[PDB]
Amino acid sequence: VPISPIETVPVKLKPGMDGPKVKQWPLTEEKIKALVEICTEMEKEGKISKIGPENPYNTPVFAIKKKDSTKWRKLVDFRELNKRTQDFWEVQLGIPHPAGLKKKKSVTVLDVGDAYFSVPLDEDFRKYTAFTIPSINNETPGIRYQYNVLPQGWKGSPAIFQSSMTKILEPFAAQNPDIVIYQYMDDLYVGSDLEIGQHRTKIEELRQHLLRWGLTTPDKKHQKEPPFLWMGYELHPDKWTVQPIVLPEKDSWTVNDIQKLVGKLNWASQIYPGIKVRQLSKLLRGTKALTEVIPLTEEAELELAENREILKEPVHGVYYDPSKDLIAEIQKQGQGQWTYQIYQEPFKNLKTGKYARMRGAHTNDVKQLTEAVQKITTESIVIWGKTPKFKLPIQKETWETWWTEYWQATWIPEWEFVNTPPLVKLWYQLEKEPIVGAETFYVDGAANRETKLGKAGYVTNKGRQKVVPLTNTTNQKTELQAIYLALQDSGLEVNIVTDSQYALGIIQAQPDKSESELVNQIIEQLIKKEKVYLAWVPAHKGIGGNEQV
Amino acid sequence: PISPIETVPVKLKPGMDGPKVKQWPLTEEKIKALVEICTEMEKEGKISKIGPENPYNTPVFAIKKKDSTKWRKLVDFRELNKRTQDFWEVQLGIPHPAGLKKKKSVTVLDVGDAYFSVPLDEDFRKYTAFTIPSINNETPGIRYQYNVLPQGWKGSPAIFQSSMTKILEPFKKQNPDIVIYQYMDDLYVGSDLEIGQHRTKIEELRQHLLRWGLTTPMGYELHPDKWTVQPIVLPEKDSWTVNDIQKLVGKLNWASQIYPGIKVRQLSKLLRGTKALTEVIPLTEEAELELAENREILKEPVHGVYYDPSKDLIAEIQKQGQGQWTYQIYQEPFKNLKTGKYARMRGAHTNDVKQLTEAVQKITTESIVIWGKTPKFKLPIQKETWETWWTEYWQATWIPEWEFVNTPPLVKLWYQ
Ligand SMILES: N#C/C=C/c1cc(Br)cc(Oc2ccc(Cl)cc2OCCn2ccc(=O)[nH]c2=O)c1
Repeated sequence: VPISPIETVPVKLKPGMDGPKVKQWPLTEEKIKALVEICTEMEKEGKISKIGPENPYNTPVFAIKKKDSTKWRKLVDFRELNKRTQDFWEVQLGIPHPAGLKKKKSVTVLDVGDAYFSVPLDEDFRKYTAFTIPSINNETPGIRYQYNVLPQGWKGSPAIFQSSMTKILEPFAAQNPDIVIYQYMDDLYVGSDLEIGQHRTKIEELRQHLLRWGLTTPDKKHQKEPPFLWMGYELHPDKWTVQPIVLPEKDSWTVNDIQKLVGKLNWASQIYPGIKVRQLSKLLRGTKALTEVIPLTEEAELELAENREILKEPVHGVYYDPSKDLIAEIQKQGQGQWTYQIYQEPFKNLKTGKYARMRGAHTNDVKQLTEAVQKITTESIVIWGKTPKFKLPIQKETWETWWTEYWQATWIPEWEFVNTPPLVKLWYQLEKEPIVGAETFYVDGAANRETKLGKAGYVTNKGRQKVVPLTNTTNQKTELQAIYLALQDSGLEVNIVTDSQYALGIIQAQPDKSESELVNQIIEQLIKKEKVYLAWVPAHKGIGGNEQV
Repeated sequence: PISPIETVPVKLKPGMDGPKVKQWPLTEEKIKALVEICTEMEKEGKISKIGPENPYNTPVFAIKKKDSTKWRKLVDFRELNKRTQDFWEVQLGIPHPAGLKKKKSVTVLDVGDAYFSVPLDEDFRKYTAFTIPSINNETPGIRYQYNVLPQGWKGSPAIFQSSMTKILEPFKKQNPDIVIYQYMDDLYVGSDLEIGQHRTKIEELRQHLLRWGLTTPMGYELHPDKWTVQPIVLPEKDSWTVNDIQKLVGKLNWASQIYPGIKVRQLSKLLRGTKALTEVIPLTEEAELELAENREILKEPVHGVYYDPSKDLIAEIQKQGQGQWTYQIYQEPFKNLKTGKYARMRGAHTNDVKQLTEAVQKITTESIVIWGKTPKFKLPIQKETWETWWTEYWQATWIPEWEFVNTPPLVKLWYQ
């Protein structure tokens, strides 16, 4: 009989809000008896108290039959009360990551039954919890109750129970500092490096302690032999991995299917090196609907194929050893795609992960590498409470010549060069100064913003002039294609001069890759060249210029 | 400790609840530091552990004091400030002296410890709640709320106002030539005295406060009479190419928006015809005349630019390279209240984030001196990067508001 001698947490309603009033007279003459029995058995345990109709409040109560029919369960709808009660501290927004756990010699898992019913509820609040089982009929008043403990489904049950459990544990943790206890919901995960016998002992002591506090634990041993299928994980004594991930096979795919697909793939990516979600996620730009069918692309099909190839052979993670160094390694994959592995040991990976940029049109490799490093820094701080040693496929000359002249401020930790091609490099560098005697193209271009027709053209110093007609183009794409034009018609050394701040914007940032085909072409031309100098002049200011209307 | 009168009643702006801001993840080192610090502050009854019934949270960080090995705890009260202090700005507000920026020297003192003497209004305490985060969500964080006046909350200097005025009163009357302005936890003391003499007066004030029970844990020395809006400089060169004149005309075109008078019309005629970029060009009479128009009109600042206390202060920083940075503080575009530059060393220590942090702190301090308020920054850094590494170099008790700008095209060229 789990009653409690515990300090209650005071609870108030949201200011200006009274208690919930909702009523159900009819039906369910079968289940009403189950409600009678359940409530009588719940009264003897002091969990609920029958109340005189002094004009208190009311909420619905339904008795639902459990499957595999054996016993009945009682469900209450507290949504109204939950709507009117105050706000509490978030119990958990996070989850602990197995890669951060410390390897232990013994791990016991206890689950406390009637967790919420074992914690008393604040007195002044108890009137708001009043629910009333209806009576069959004839206009005979239903039997009124109210909760003496944390009601199930109530807004403040998880937080308050977490607190109560924490305090209940507080003395024991001090009495036995050599073992470690984790709280997750009902579950207590205990572990120790001491003798198996000592372990069994300590566990039993804690069990009887909780039982003295009114918290029941599994009576036959501790049960729960490893694995240990927990929160979508397989926890082995020396190893950790992910519960099996089933990738289906379909003729037609919908938004829901692609979303669950990229979900399972994301969940896989932590322990499985090589996972690529890019094209599949690009298919999710079709978010307009849910059940809408989305035809797969070739790239997406190959992505899912490669993922299937990766998943077919199981691989495992290793636990954390604070007495060992923390290392992180980043390797390049594909278009906008990067992968990393965090490990303390050469063949033993703590975890893996991926990084890709969903926002912005044009970005280079050094930048993406930096961003990956950042993501891993954050992730490692959250998981292990520190920042690892990075080992990167980039020369120091490269990055030094990068973060020096990059307009944005950036910082990266101690990192060691590793040679495992492709190595991140600068495919081209714009000149900071013009080129002597080399042909200087003056470029311009425009478009009618209605007819959507445009022209891109150049006039050089040597006298060369050209105008290329362009259909279905806007004013920006023209002034980019003017730079393109001047690139393809020029020798290995060229001074291009434009009035477009947009084009200068794109070029000066020196992207190695973009999703714009024109910008990709311009990039290819820039790589193929030797010395390119882009220069800017104010539009319509009457310098040498190109005037073609 | 005992309260002279009952705790000062502190309410919240009507229709506004307490800050729910989440706690940033921390490194094990900083967590342990905050755990020692908070254990000690709890031992001193300065703070108290709280229950699940306190939904409010404001973040905590671990930053060092000056150069020392002592870990200090910094609370970001910016949200709680926005909520409770906007009408604690009017009600208890400390007016800003306009003479602090005109004095030849200014020193800053950290008086914040004083706030630990005064108890905090009970009803309000729930709003000061914070959390020390566990590594890897292995445990829920440790939750305290402030029993006394917390540092960084701007309600604290407002409540302690009267007491500070008391303690300062004799020193003030004995020294009529000294300007004293409290912003947050800092005392800003200006004077026209010689440096040594200024330091004498400062040490005097320090010891005075010290024997009144106010502890104040070479130093921070400001010289606001060197502060002025920095002009635009057009290059000085012996031989000029076509490109140099292009950049000249461009920078002049952008600058012509700030100052109307200047015109480049005579400098364009030397670029007449389609020139090669590296073609060397001489300097004619008219173009040089318009350069004489160029340099003398850019050394005298704009008119009609006035500070609006209602509008926020906006600070933009651009990285010019080699440790150098530049900045502009202004309310409305094309109008500039303050303009400047900053130079760190050539390295052997510093990195981008460090230099930017020191820069932001400098600029904020200047703004505190001049307008009595902190500017809102547009930062040339990736959000996650700053949010990770900013606490490292942060030596100050306050924090400014900030956002992150991704797109300067040409401006790095124009402000150098
Ligand atoms: N349901 C279910 C189980 C879920 C569960 C969830 C968490 Br969070 C922790 C946990 O066990 C541990 C508890 C405390 C400590 Cl200090 C380490 C642990 O693992 C250390 C590594 N380890 C993990 C399991 C095992 O058998 N042996 C072992 O050394 C179990």
